[PDB]
Amino acid sequence: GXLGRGCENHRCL
Amino acid sequence: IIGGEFTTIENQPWFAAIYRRHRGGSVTYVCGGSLISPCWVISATHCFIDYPKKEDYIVYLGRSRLNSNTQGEMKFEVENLILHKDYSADTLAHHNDIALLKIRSKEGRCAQPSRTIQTIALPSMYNDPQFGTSCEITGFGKEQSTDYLYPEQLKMTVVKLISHRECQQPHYYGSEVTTKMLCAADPQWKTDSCQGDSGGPLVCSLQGRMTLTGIVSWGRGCALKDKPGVYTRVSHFLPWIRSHT
Repeated sequence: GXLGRGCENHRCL
Repeated sequence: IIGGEFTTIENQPWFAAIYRRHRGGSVTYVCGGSLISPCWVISATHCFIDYPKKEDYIVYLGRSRLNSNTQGEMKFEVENLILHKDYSADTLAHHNDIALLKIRSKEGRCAQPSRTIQTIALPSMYNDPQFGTSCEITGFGKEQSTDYLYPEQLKMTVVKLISHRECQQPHYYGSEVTTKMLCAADPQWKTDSCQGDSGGPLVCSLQGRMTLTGIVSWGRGCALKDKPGVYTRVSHFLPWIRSHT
């Protein structure tokens, strides 16, 4: 799902 | 980052390494940033939006390695964390993806310029390099898809700026990319920024002056054919930067 640039330090990562 | 070269902080002296302390006391790398004045680091809002508590962050300047010390490195706390109020995220795209960190040492001091710590110039209003210009990106992000740890040594690479017209082609990003963003990639799709490089600098030589043209923001995969890196267009946000500093 939520992967890559834009998704650092996210609960969804 | 993918491809490029290992570098050292003396070659990228505006580069800020941003970490977060976790409950339990473990520290992990979050994102890169750029020193734009002695007290101010610029980065991406997406790096902080899920954990916006400024006390948890540590900012290093003068640091070339992720988990060892570099002589001359300075450690900072975040005095003020300013995220863009109109930040939003879609499936791929991130909008108004820009953040400001006012930094302070435990003594209350800002950055002291040195061989390994320098500021980077901001661009002028609505002044960007022409598309096709070669620009530099720097960070501690993934080197390949299968990486489960970030590299120990700082990296850099060179990519070329891509026109908005090209980037909005249907096999690129369509209308998901906007004119407040800048695309950049390798013509052979062999090098790119990747996860962990967000927040860090896209630097271009404008008028012989090294200038912060972009901030690593988003992209589909890393070094994927027809999927450029997407960067926040710093020149659009000068009024926001000026009003918040």
